Amino acid sequence: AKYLELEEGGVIMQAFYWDVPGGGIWWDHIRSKIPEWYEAGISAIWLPPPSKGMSGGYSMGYDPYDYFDLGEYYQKGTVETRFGSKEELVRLIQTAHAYGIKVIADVVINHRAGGDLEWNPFVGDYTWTDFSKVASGKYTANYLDFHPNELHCCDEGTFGGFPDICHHKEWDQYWLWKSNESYAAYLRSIGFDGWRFDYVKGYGAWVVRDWLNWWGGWAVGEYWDTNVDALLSWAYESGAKVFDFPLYYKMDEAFDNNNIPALVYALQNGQTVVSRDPFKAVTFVANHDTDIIWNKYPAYAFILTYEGQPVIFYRDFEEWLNKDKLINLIWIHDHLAGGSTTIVYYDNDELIFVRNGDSRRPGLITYINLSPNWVGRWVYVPKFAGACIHEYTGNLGGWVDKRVDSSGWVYLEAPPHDPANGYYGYSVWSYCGV
Ligand SMILES: [Ca+2]
Ligand SMILES: [Zn+2]
Ligand SMILES: [Zn+2]
Ligand SMILES: [Zn+2]
Ligand SMILES: [Zn+2]
Ligand SMILES: [Zn+2]
Ligand SMILES: [Zn+2]
Repeated sequence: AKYLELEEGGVIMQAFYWDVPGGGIWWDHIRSKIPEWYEAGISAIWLPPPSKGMSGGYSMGYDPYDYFDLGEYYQKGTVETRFGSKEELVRLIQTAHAYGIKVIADVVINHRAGGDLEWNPFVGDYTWTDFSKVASGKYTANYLDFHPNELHCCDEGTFGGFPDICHHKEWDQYWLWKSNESYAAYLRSIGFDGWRFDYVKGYGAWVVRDWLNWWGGWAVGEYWDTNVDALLSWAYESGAKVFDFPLYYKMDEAFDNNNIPALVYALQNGQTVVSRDPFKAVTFVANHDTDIIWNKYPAYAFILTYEGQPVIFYRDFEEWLNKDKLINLIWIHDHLAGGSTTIVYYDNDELIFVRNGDSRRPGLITYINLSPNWVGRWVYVPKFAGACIHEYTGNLGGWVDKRVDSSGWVYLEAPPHDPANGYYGYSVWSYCGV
């Protein structure tokens, strides 16, 4: 990482989206992007499930068939996965590490797919639970490894009618994380540093907790719910972070409907993970499963200058949004956005807050404007009294410096929110000369 490292709360890039171009070109494509992302300040990349899926060439990895086939055996109609070959993935990992960029594996262990029809004694009918033909010959399995079985019928949850893995069985524990021949062992052996656990509401937190006890590494769980209490409960029990879906929805409530107050209220009344425990919050503006925020500039300006650990969605960075503004925000996040937060001003369409700084980052002032006009405000920010502050985004159309005299008062300006015309709706300030 050029600036902050992953464990230091550096910015993360979700290096994919739903239905990325197939043909096994993804691993090499992302690898060609490491140099640029390195210079941009990306500290880690989150890659899609790497194992051969039931849908083979069309698989996004969430319907894993042969865990130990990272695109190396002809199976399910293809040698490479939709993303590429095992060597291409390994090479991608190595290139990332050459630049100090960490790699996060998307771990899909709630369900499995592509098994052969097999008569099931616990259901009284045929189920696709026969995984004895796995080309890798590793972690084979049958109905006993899925619900229902002689242990219990069900667990926390299921998904898309796919065989639901029973992590309580020793065979399954051994093959997934409890041994040096385990899936976790394999992923690590090729260089994966951290983990992103898929659909964790489908099984117990004890699974992630033990996985982590064995391998460690940065970890986040996809616990999709709006109840902060449930998310933090799982976070603490598993030992991992959680995606801040609560913040996600509140940002949409605010930024997409001129309702900044809804976000302020949420942040103040612990209605988001980040406002409760910032060390457990992995923030985002969009992911491959959901993308409801249309006013993404104020959104990115917020997760990249506010507390928490931000994730940049590939499609926003490499397709839909102005890359330079995001790169600029990444720089601001790693150099200025530190410390506690103080809300300075807010109304229906404006939000101004101060980051008081930490030992590495001086702090800053974020001014988000959702209105269609240029705005200005006299704000009291004693944190910057006696200093020269500079607007770091360039969103004001030019180089703007201002003196915050001893008084602590300063007139701050923000551009209109009209991204369709190049006005992004936000300005970020901090001491001049950083
Ligand atoms: Ca389950
Ligand atoms: Zn290839
Ligand atoms: Zn079970
Ligand atoms: Zn999910
Ligand atoms: Zn929206
Ligand atoms: Zn790029
Ligand atoms: Zn206003």
